[PDB]
Amino acid sequence: PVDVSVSIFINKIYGVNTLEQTYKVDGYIVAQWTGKPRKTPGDKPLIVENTQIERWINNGLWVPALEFINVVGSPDTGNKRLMLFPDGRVIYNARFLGSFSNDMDFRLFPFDRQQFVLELEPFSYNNQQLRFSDIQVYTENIDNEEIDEWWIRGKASTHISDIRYDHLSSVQPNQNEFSRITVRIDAVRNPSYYLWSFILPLGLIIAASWSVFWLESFSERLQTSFTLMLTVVAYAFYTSNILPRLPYTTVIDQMIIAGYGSIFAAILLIIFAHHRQANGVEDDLLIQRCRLAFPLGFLAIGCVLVI
Amino acid sequence: PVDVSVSIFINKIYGVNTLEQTYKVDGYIVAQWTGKPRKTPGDKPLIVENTQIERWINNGLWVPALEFINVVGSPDTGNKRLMLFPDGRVIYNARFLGSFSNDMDFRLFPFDRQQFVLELEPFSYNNQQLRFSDIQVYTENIDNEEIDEWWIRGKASTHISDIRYDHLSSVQPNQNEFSRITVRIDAVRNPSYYLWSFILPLGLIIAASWSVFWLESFSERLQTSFTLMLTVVAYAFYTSNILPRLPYTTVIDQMIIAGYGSIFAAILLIIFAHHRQANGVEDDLLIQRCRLAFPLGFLAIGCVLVI
Amino acid sequence: PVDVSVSIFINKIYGVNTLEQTYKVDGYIVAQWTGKPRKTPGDKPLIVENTQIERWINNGLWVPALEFINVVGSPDTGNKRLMLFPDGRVIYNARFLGSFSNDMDFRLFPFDRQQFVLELEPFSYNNQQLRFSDIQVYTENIDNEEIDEWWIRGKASTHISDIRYDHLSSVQPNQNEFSRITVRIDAVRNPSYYLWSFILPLGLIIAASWSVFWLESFSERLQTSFTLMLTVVAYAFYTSNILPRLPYTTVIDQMIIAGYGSIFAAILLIIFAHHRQANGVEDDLLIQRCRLAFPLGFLAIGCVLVI
Amino acid sequence: PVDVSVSIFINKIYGVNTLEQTYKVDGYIVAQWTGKPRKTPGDKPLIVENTQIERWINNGLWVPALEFINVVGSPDTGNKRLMLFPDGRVIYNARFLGSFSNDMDFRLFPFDRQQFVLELEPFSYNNQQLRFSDIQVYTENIDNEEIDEWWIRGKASTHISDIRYDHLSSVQPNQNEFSRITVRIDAVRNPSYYLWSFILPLGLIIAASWSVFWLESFSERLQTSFTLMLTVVAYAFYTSNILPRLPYTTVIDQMIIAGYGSIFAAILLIIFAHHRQANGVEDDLLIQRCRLAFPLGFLAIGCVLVI
Amino acid sequence: PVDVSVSIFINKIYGVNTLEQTYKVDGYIVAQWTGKPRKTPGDKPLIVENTQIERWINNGLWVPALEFINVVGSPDTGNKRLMLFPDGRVIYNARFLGSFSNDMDFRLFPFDRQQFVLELEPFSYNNQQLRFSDIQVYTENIDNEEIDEWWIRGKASTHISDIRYDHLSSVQPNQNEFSRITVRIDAVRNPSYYLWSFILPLGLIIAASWSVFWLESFSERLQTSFTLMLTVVAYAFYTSNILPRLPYTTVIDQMIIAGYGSIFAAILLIIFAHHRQANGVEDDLLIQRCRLAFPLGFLAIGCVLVI
Ligand SMILES: CCN(CC)CCN1C(=O)CN=C(c2ccccc2F)c2cc(Br)ccc21
Ligand SMILES: CCN(CC)CCN1C(=O)CN=C(c2ccccc2F)c2cc(Br)ccc21
Ligand SMILES: CCN(CC)CCN1C(=O)CN=C(c2ccccc2F)c2cc(Br)ccc21
Ligand SMILES: CCN(CC)CCN1C(=O)CN=C(c2ccccc2F)c2cc(Br)ccc21
Ligand SMILES: CCN(CC)CCN1C(=O)CN=C(c2ccccc2F)c2cc(Br)ccc21
Repeated sequence: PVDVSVSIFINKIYGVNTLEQTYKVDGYIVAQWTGKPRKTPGDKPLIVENTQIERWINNGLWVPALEFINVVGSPDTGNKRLMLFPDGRVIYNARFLGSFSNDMDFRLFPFDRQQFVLELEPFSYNNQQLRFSDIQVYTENIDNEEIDEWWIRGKASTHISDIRYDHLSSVQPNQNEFSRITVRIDAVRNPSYYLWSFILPLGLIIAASWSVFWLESFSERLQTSFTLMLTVVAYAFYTSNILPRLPYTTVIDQMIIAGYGSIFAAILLIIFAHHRQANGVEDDLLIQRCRLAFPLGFLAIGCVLVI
Repeated sequence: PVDVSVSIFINKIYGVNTLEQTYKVDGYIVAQWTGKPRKTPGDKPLIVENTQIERWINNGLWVPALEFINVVGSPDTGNKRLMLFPDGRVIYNARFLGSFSNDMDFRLFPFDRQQFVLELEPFSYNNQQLRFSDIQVYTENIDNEEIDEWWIRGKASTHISDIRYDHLSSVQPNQNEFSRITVRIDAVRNPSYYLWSFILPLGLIIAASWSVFWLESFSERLQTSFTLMLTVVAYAFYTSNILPRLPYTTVIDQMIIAGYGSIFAAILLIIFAHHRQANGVEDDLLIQRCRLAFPLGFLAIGCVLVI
Repeated sequence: PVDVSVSIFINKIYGVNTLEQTYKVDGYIVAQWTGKPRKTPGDKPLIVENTQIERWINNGLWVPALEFINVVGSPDTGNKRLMLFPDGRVIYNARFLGSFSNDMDFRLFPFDRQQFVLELEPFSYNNQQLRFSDIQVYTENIDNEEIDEWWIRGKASTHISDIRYDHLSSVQPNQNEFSRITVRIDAVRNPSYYLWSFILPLGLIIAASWSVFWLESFSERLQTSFTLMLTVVAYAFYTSNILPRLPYTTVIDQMIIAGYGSIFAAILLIIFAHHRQANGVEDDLLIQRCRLAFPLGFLAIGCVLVI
Repeated sequence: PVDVSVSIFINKIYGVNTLEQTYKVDGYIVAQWTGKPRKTPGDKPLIVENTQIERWINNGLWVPALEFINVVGSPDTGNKRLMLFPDGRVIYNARFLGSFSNDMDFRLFPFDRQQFVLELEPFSYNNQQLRFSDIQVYTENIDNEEIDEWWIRGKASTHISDIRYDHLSSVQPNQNEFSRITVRIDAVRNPSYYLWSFILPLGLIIAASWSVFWLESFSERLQTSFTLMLTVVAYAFYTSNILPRLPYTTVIDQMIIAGYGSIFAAILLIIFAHHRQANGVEDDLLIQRCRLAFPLGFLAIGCVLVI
Repeated sequence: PVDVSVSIFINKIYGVNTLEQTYKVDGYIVAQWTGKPRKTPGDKPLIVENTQIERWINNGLWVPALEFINVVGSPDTGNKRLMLFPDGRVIYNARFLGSFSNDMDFRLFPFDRQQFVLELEPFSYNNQQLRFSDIQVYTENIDNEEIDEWWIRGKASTHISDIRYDHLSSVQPNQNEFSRITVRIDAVRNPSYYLWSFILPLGLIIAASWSVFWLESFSERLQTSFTLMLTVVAYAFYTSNILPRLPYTTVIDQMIIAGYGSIFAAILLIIFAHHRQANGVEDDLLIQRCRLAFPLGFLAIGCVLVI
């Protein structure tokens, strides 16, 4: 079993695709394994760059193909390097950029708790042929959190484990176990933009929506709630066009539904106040003065949604 | 006839293009055929990776080109592997990512019933030269349905059949039959977002649209229906900008037309009530109180749309 | 002159770019020419796939480069195949995906009549060196027209002609004629979405725009036309955002201009009714009742759009 | 000094990127230079296509790399051709598609005057090594101007000049001059869409904005100007979403600012008319009837904007 | 230690991605190092272009891989050139286009201060193997500042430094230092578009928002502020759709929040004026005439935001 020491150097985690549950990762892979001793020019370790690496493999150099399990398609591999030592150790260094996938929950947006995962595994050689000895990640990202979209919390979580495939029958009997490196980087979304530019103005719309009961005439009370309805429609459109596309409702999306409900409940109460009478224009002095009845009731219903 | 055993491993089905009727599929193809016995180093099966596969074909290795019939262009092929056994059998393993096409009906959106199809067929060799012995699909997708956009129902449906091409005249007479693998994965769309953020608020708009008949003055009844008209225009824009682009009307699209119709029917009645008179301001004592006449009449028209 | 028999197999015509006048075509090219007799293994025709085709050309195989005249850049060529026969005939089969250009008129949108053209011509060899013997197209597209964006009407139109280039002076004197295959597939756009979701609601906006004259007060008649103006602005935005981008006005675009004109003509007449008086509040009992004068005048302008 | 005769064949100029100041050009490059006499099969000129061109260079064929100075990145090169003559002359023919850059002014949009420039220069060989003998452009574009976005005015402007680089010190002393071909194609933008769908309706908005003074009550005069303000906001959004993104204001953008100003000037005058009094509601007869004072005054300010 | 002289020629800095903190840079890299003296044909320096460069490396030419540290993925390399001199010196010239990353603060938008950075470093050879002797940048960009999106201040700031990597343990002990070239081009954003098309009209919206107190009736004062609220919602949407996407609020974004606050403060004051009474309709003659109280108070709060 060939012992391979891996080292991942994370440079940038960007471009989060909410619908595809994808994120772009730029970095470097450093794989090291000790092979048969070589006769390098002089005695110092020989360096093999990009094109020449392929030429050495053709001659007989064993360079194992290590695949990213969670990568979407094939990653953009930059500069390649092979450092061949006279004692036998071979070091493979290459820059990479790939789109990685992971199960991502954006239900409690914009207060997300997401972890960026990286999964490495040899494509052809099993645990008895190729084994991952040790792995260390270097996230050289520090300071200027208020400028970046995401706030990296942990240093990096690593786990080397043997993955067993079910496959059913096939040609390989017992040899069905592969060593896999799992890298996890926990992060929290910056809600400073969404709180001030989306939560705060929406809150004022719903608050001003309750000020419709302070009107004197029934015609005034009803016609204003139609403008109020149009304001939430105009805001729902403003939200959905800028906010990320998702197959489920978020906290901001739920606030919009609560806004529509608040206006529709007001529409029903304004009609009920004027028509549930004993003469014709007998507006219930208590139900017309619900200026404090459901506005605090909205806070009660709003806190039920949190539970 | 060379018997080839195929095995498809589905990893992710994402990125549904509604207009192009396309979907992205990430997975692995495993093709196995038994050839002439080889002399592998030692006696254990020899592994050939990526670049070296092309070198072996140049020497004389028969690797048949198996084409994806329903793929859009050329797929992104990842790591390639050739496992050559001393007994003869050859196993080809390669990761793939391609955009696949299939006839997709999105008429009853967001309650769609779609099946993701995969079609494999040899590009050059016919059924008498190359035959597909057996095929098995492994959809290792389970749990977290409420997070994913689509809900995979069935395990995977397979069908190996001989496809005969019409062509007319040409050079090949009887040899015009090819073995084809057809993989079908049935799925249902998650309507939780579209029901709460699009169906539910739209329903409230139409419900509040009928509350225009609770107004006393004709001037009030007419001017409010113009604001109501503008609300549906603002909503129709909010819908079409977020909803997928299609060459036919959906359930949500039909609801919008019903909204325009309900306001236009009101506009005609509000004019008729005030102008069809015996004195001048004689608003037909019963037609003006149609606060329950067409709102349930809309539901009756809404039940006719079920047919 | 080498006689080459071509056969095009159309799979999918999609992705129409209105501004660039481009459309994506997926299919197969089958070129056949009779050469010098060969000694194939055994006696059965030899099959050469992808990578190996390039190896045969290096040895001395003549494979002519046939260029798509109307293609935008270079097309995505899939699997390649060379079928070499012992009698001499050579068959080249390859899957292709390319963006093709043609003069496209979208003036009478959404009732467009467009033809998808394909132009094939040898890149280096003239009509005296390479001649196209015959060409046949196979459009294996049938049923489910209501699901597809475009409705293919004609089966396929083909034309082999000799194209003469002007060039002026140069090195080649008489040899300036090349054989060209021109494939034409006529299609009609599906107007079901645009008629119900764009033509029908817009018609109701203009129809409800003429209901402004049924108002009693001049203040009511003027203030409502400002809301009417805002409704067309909101609709013009809804139209232009979803509708394809073009450097000329369509039928739907012309309808929007007619809407703006109808409201502006109303604004002028409402002012003219109130102020062309003999006291101050002398509103013309016939011009204020133009409730039928210009609404049918709009229909007369609509009939002028036909001429 | 090698004399090279170049011939550019323009097929299509499309996809103008206003922010990047880029445009896509599809065509053919024909370069001719006389070399040492060759022994071609028979005596007729030998044709070398695509892959085989690289093989001939490896043997010792001198094919100079001619770079497009104003191209953005690397262009999409189609079919390549080398016509080797027994007398010595070598003709290089290749199809190209590239994104070209040029200093573009879109200040007086949609009535822009833009010229599409193409710059060719040898990448390695200077004017003493490689000289451009002559250049001729063939713009085979004619008729259907009303369908195309841009209207080509001139045939083609060509200029061969020696460009001297400053560089400072370096290794090359006197040898710092390179021959450069500059191709210029002048074109005027089709304003038919922008005049009818953007200039004309905007003009009606500002014209109807002045009709706010024809209202009787001060409350009516003020509340209507708020709807007028909202109409320009809705139009400014409709304009900016469809119109190209630029780092400077256009004629249409300036018209929008003039619209905001006209409404804000009206707001100030309506307040001043009512509050600058001697009793309370002493609305200045002349200042309230400014229905003709600033509407023509706007035309006077509008004429200053042109001159 | 090999002394390498580098020269960067900047052609265009465009396409600033605010969310990814990326910018596209087009230019040329000129690397020079003195090797072992060669024997070139004749005596003049030998030129090696594109494909042939790879052929020379295979034979034994040492061409070091110089990587762009801050580049996003792999850059689009154009034409490549190797000028081999008989005295020994080797000059590598190649055109490049890459997306470069740098820490970018867009908090005080549109009055941003940014610097475009370029970082070069050898991928395999350390400071003891490869050393950067000198670096000079040529920004041939001058005049037409009012047309370009950015105004460049300096010529080009350069800094050659030895970067030491932490790595921890590994195989390399002392040899962990690499020479790095840092290029900085300081720039200031052109705010002429954003000041006239976004700051100026928004200022008029807030200024006209304070004109709601000039209304006589309480019903008029309240209903108009709802239209005012809808105007800011329509403007907030117009702003966010055109303005760049960022994870933090800008000066323009803060102005929008101030607009919502000004209307909400007015809503509370209009309700307080009418309901805080001694009879019923006792509107406080001073608090209703706050037509000058908070409008200048808004300017005071506005001046605090600047500090
Ligand atoms: C020769 C026996 N073979 C079973 C077909 C070994 C296990 N195997 C494969 O050969 C095909 N490739 C893989 C495989 C190997 C590495 C990474 C991803 C894979 F799908 C595989 C996958 C699963 Br799930 C189950 C078995 C499996
Ligand atoms: C020599 C075998 N040949 C008869 C001439 C098979 C028929 N054929 C082609 O040769 C071109 N290529 C194909 C073809 C073959 C395999 C896969 C996809 C193809 F388009 C083809 C397509 C159709 Br539809 C009808 C016939 C057909
Ligand atoms: C050697 C003859 N040559 C003189 C330079 C003229 C033929 N020619 C070309 O060699 C470049 N390619 C083409 C050409 C060849 C095949 C298909 C399309 C083309 F534009 C061409 C086009 C025109 Br228009 C005029 C000349 C012409
Ligand atoms: C060969 C000697 N050399 C000086 C080291 C010539 C000058 N030169 C270059 O070598 C790099 N390439 C080029 C050069 C040549 C052709 C096309 C584009 C280029 F940047 C160049 C550009 C400028 Br500005 C100034 C000098 C210059
Ligand atoms: C054998 C010593 N080893 C240290 C782990 C080599 C140095 N190295 C790499 O091989 C991986 N690539 C790099 C590296 C090399 C060139 C440019 C950027 C890099 F991250 C690197 C980065 C850091 Br931080 C630390 C070590 C380091």
